[PDB]
Amino acid sequence: MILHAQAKHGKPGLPWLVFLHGFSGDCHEWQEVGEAFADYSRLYVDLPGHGGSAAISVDGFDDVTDLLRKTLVSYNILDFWLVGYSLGGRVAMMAACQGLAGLCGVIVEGGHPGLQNAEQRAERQRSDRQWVQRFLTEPLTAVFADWYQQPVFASLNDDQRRELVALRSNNNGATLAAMLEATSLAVQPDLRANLSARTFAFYYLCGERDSKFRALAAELAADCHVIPRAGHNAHRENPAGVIASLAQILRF
Ligand SMILES: O=C(O)CCC(=O)C1=CC=C[C@@H](O)[C@@H]1C(=O)O
Repeated sequence: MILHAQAKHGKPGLPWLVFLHGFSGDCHEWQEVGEAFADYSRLYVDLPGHGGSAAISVDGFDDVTDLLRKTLVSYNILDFWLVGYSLGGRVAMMAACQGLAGLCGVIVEGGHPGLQNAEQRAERQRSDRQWVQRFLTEPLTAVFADWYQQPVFASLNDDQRRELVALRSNNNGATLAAMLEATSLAVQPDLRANLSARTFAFYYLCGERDSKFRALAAELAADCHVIPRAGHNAHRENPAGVIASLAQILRF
């Protein structure tokens, strides 16, 4: 079993850019940005429970990393960057720290490096449990209308929220629920120490208006690129700014 993905081949010999979307996203998430790097090869991955990988279930990050590994081998990818947004950024950090052969760098946009005590983990476990029940029982247009009013999305305007609700409502609530639980921040290790001691290059992207993750990026031992006039999903809101930041990272 491998993950569903869309591959675009660039110049032979150049690295792959392997893109990981966030929760409720799919492999289209990073394509507006990624296709600007037409010289590189691009792999747009559907995470378990998402897109064409809906039917792939996982118990946790170990399974996701294994599936990522197998997917890379299947596409003959030997030299690559992992680029992840939000949940995809957490998947990228977990996989990179567990070890992925051929990984040369990780770029994370708004990915949480991990909670730091039991009370925080309990709060997140309980809140994700509540979201799981909603994804199993409610119209997705209703669930996503609330999803995009969470604090991390406070910066959005109502036109942006309406568009996102319509987009994310194309999803399987049951398989989203399963993945939400399986890779919940509540079960993720605190990766700060591991990230500090990294073999691989590590870069962080954060929207200017994303107060929570601007603070977190500062805690990390990483070059952080703040994307102007953008919230948490900075590549969606300011794709040209993110393309510029990626170009600075990759080509130097
Ligand atoms: O863009 C989105 O709707 C969701 C982004 C995303 O992956 C996350 C948003 C907020 C909490 C988590 O579930 C998750 C994350 O782990 O970053």
